[PDB]
Amino acid sequence: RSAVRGGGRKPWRQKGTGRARQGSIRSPQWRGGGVVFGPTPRSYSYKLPKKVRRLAMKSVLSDKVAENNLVAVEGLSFDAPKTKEFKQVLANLSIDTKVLVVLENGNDFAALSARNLPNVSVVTSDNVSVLDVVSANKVLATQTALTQIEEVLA
Amino acid sequence: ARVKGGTVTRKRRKKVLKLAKGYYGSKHTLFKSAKEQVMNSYYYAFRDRRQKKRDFRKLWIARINAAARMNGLSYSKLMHGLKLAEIDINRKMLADLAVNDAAAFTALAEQAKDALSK
RNA sequence: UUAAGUGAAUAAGGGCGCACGGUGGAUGCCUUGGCACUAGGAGCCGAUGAAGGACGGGACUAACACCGAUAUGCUUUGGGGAGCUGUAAGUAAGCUAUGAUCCAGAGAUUUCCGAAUGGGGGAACCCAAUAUCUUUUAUAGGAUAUUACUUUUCAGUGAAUACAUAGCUGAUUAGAGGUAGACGCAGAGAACUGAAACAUCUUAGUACCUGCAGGAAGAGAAAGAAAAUUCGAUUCCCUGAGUAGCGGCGAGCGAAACGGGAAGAGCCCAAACCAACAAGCUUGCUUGUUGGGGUUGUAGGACUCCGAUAUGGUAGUCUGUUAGUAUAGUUGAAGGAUUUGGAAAAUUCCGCUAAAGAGGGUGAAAGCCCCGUAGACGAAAUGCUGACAACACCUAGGAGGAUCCUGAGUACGGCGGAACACGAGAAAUUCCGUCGGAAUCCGCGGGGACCAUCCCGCAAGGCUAAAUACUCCCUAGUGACCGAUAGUGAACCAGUACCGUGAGGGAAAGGUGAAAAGCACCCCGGAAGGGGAGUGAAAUAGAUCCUGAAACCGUGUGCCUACAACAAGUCAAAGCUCGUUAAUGAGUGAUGGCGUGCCUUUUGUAGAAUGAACCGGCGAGUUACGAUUGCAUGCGAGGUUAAGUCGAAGAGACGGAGCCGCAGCGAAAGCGAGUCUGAAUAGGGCGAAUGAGUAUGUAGUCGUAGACCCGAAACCAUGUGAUCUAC
RNA sequence: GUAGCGGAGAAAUUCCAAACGAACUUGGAGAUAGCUGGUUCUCUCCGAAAUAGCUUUAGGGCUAGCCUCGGAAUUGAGAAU
RNA sequence: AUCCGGGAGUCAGACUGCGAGUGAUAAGAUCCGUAGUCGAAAGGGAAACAGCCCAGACCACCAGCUAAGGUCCCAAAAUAU
RNA sequence: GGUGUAGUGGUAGGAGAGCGUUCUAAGGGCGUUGAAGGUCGAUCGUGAGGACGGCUGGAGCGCUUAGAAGUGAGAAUGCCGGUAUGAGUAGCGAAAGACAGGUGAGAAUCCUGUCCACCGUAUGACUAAGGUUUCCUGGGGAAGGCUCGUCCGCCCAGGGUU
RNA sequence: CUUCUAGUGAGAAAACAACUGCCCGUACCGUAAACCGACACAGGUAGUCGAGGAGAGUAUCCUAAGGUGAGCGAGCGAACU
RNA sequence: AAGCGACUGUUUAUCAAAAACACAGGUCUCUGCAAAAUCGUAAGAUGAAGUAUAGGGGCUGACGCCUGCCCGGUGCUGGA
RNA sequence: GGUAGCGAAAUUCCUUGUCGGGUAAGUUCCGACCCGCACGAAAGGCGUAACGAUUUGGGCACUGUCUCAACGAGAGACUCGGUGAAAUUUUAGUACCUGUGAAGAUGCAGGUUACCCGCGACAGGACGGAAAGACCCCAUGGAGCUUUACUGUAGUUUGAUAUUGAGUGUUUAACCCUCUAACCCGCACCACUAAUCGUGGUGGGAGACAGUGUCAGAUGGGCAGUUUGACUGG
RNA sequence: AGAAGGGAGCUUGACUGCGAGACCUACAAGUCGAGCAGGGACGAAAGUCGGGCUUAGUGAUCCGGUGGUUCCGCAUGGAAG
Repeated sequence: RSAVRGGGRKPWRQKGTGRARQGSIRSPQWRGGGVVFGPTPRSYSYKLPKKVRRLAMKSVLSDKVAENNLVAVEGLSFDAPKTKEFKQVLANLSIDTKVLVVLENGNDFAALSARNLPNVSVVTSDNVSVLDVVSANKVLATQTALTQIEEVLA
Repeated sequence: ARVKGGTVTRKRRKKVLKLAKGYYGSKHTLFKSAKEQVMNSYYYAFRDRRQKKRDFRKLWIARINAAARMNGLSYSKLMHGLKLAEIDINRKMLADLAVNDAAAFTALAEQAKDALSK
């Protein structure tokens, strides 16, 4: 009510005019008036305790393993960043669904080659979230990255 | 995230107005008039489902009295006579006989006359 | 034929159902404009004439945008490569491959008003003085410079009153006003409200007004915080803690230090003393001006004694050398046929591309058509930020303890007020007014009245980056934010039209189509309007133009109605008319039974108690932070991190200061499975005796906030009115 | 020319821009109102009170009494004859 | 029934038997005690009728038996003995 | 699952379980061989409500599971808009006209004439405020004018102040 | 405007001829349909001129110079105002 | 013929025009001039370019005849 | 402890007091009387020519004011053509009597009356329309006013102390004095100078007083903020 | 009327710390109490005595005064409090 650019004057009198008592041109029931209880700027985020974060990470990767949906590979090497060779590699292992590609480190040619494919997501081994693993159908992780994940989840 | 009140109220109100077809004037055309009238009709219909069962019983009873006074009896004596003989016809079938099969009605009236002759 | 009886049909107008129109602008879909933020730049303009305006400039010019008598534009350096002379049609004249138009950097021109500043004034007007130049034979006429006030420096002139100071003339130096409706520091300073009244108190040193700023301000280098074993300038955040306190001890107000972090930085004078100069020439060395020296509590300096005469730094400049960066741009992969359509990006086949599958456009939905995107490249000019060079500044030890220095109407005290969370209180500490008024290192201040002892510091002089606050504005983006009664008051020529003397108040109003192909020609008619014929996929898409709801107004028809007292229906029901989501079918209905609307407030309503003309849209228990209970999950005699750092405005790890629980009793000293009262081991009070918590999510209630929405009469503080009326 | 904590009044509480027991406009401001009005979908289970005490209290409130939901507990504690 | 806990609402009542006060042993009056109905209760009877008499509506039927109150016609049942 | 028995009026108010709207995510779908919206029907469920078919319409929208809310309207002498009733009703704002002839699509109302009537210390002439183009000439008739209009202090184009 | 001196201070009196003389307003209404009253509104609006007969007269009635017929009409000839 | 007010005047713009207000005349009191009184924080002003036959405040209200008793209380003035 | 004057009064309750006058008939009017509920001498007493859009009582003249109404003129109203609102409104196929009922019904019960649709007229009802009663009580609501209600305060006054100095005397420190240099001057003359402002200069007056600052006691509806209970056959 | 009524002797229990259990009751308050311990009065004893035949004779908290105290005391010892 008080933020709308408007009036502080009582528009008519309080009695006599055969009217209904009104207080301002900008009241909630007037056309063009102010809003009662709208949206305000808010936060929306909170934190769960630390043991259940770790329990959810372990549980989601262990579910991936319990159904032969994780696929380990020795290495992913590329002399140039080529999308076509990555697609051939992807069919070499018979992968036909949404896949999370978990890479190690400055393996930059592989991440470049795997971008831009509309079924493929790329994450490094220090930056896996719970929402990345649940949304994909499989995980394609390299041997190096697997030990690096075992080093931080401990 | 704002919610316009688009098409829900018109559907509900048009459902109400369709029940008011055949009413007089502004009682089948304006929503408030029709709303009140339809509520009153609901009340009347519930009341009249129970009053129906009384009306037909009085109708049957008066036709049976009319028929029995032609066979030398009245309604109350003939009902007593039929009970003392162990006959269990409805008042519905009795009236139906009274209008369609006068000979069957006379057979029954004679049985009643012999029962309370004791 | 005569008597007695029974009796349909016929609508001036009305009702119900159905069909088609008109008005009106709801609903759906859509966006040209908004709202809340993030990252980066920038944080002032102005007498060398501002912010904001008035009036003008076009071939035709009412308006808006641009520009200023050089007026829809002029020069110059770069970019770009075929059209162009804005909105804006319409025509007329032209320009451009000798490079237009357009884009970025630097220049030139810039009427009049306004601080407005030669004098005046009712803003955009009027009237001058003095020099130089012009028109005329000449006067009249035209142009250009200069001319306010104050301050602060220097000459001339100068006097009631002689010497000279007031004054006056001239030259020089700076101000002056606006704003970003924000953020900061000061001066002065309410009321409604809460206390269920009201004076102390609260609202609150809040709102309003006035001054001064800066890009940030303010504070800042211990006369400090503490209590043994200490630490070292200021600011900001977490925690301590709703604690210790204050309080008609009521309503209520409410700390700090320790502990954890962001950022870190220190410096310069006065005084003693020593020289150069001038006056008092005490020719004593008293007054002073310049330079040197000297900056502290472990006391430091002067002064005398010897060493050294080197070495560590800066918060400095419009000085050079490069490196980057903001302000234009360049280049940038890969598709055809088929079916349905007016038209494919859709469907079906068969291909290709990706360091590019972000987004927008194209006659419907496109990786491969266009603009782009990932990646690679670029600056003549001007402005910013680094680095390294110069130039400018600043900085030494050891000893002695004879004497000198270390901020005076000051610290402090009485009286009156205020500030500290602290309302005079037992009132320390810090300020203001008034009066009184120290000491000098054998000294002076503080540790919450006061004294003694011990401990920590050295006032009465100056300056200082960062870590923190804010966004009028420019660039690039983001959203389980709005979608034309919403979102800005304003999506559209809006602070406009309109209202008021004035201050001030203040709207309504988006949508043809893919493309104007926007209806040539004919007919009725003064025209408006209409009917053909044509455009078009569609005109019942024809400019009042997408969709086109309801109220309300008509036209046509199947059934009923002129002896009838009706909250308008409901149950029973002949006749007539139809024939459906196909089943115990649909519309109308003579005649018969029964029956006093809806909402609110009430002991109680049909109420002759209250509200509503009708239809459509809008229109009311929400969020933040705390406290408690139930449910749910993870750990379990334990549970859990806050600020902050790296990270995509995210998850996703560090961080153990802190918080709760694990032991109670007592006013406290204190004792402890017990303790307090008590002489008591008596009795009794409260506790123990296996006796579960903690973090987070979710829902129910409560507290502080406008706290479910609407509604006064009033109170206070700036401003606008004597064009009406009174003197 | 005189202006609102004010002016002017041959005095009526009279006038100060059609309103004066204290003008108009903007702000504090979403002032306060133990009072009045309103408060938007559905079905299933249960179901009150209009009393006592105290109240600057009497059309307001607080504690008890009377309703509803979840738990615990020995019983044979409740009721009617 | 009692005990612990979450959430309430109510604090204007009215008439009719019965028994008392105030009143005039007046009031559809007023104030207490005790029972019921209304409040928050539809259906039958009492012409019409909150509170009296009978009786407590989950729903369907063109089946049957009764309550209070009734049986010449309106209007169901005896012109009963 | 069967079968028995018992229950199922309700204001303030407590407790349970659901219907519908908009947006987010994931999955599986539809659409110019016609989405949303609108209109009609004699259809289904215990309720809020859900489908299917015709006509209209021209570009977007369902369903499942979970999440978040500006999430539901009949009432405030509510606010904005549109339209009724009263009703073809009150009124049409002091006063003298009549006829002939013109113009024109069209004339009680415009033009020209003739007679009649009204003011005349004004209803005549000039001027200061105030207004600001209303002044003159040629065209126009959609709105303004309380009827009409060929007319105008109205509308369009040109011109006038020495 | 007119005199009197003080006064920097060639020598100007008046004949004819011919030349020079700036800025702002100026239309139109104005006892009204053009101003103040929301209106083409029975109200308000400073000053000058303002004729004849009969009359003291600017009174009164009728007229001169000049202006005007007023922006809804045609019938009828009831109640009532 | 009688009441009220001597009289001309003024008043509630818009329900009251009067017996109400004013008035010429009466009386009490303050004021020695930088007067008392009033506007204003003050500076500055009115009073007044006045000076007790003048200026402020209260009551009564032409003119005629008149205007009794009380100083306990309260104000005012003087006292010591 | 109320005098002169006046008195049923613009004042007198009882009261239409009593008596005389005026009328055929007079609770009003005029004259008088005194038993003045509750006249009275500058909030003046009692007279009073002239005057008043004042208030009261009586006469003459005149009349449609009335007995008691009639006729006539014009404007609206009424019919036709043009134009074209409003307050109001839950939906309406909207009778009467006696009852019933939130205790005064078009709508409910029992009767009685009544074919359908309009025009010109009248106001009995729709507790008719317009104005959330101005009367009365409440809100621990306001606002204006008063005072010997509470608590403050502007203004006025009185003391101490600073500005503030010097000499004599009189008594128990205080007091009376005298001086001139501060401080004052809305006195005169002079200069800045076009000046009744201002500043300087010289006289004159007055003087440690006054004015001004801090503290203290009085007074203070001039002005301000508030308070002024409940029960109750209103 | 086995006195609680009325006389005579001695005395200070008109005591200190308490208290199982009941009554009343919304709260805060109010009322009765056998018995235990310390130390007593009266009586030879048994015993009775924590005022008066019983039931009225009273007023939360904040704030202040007087006396006691083996409590605290903002660096320490005191003091102020």
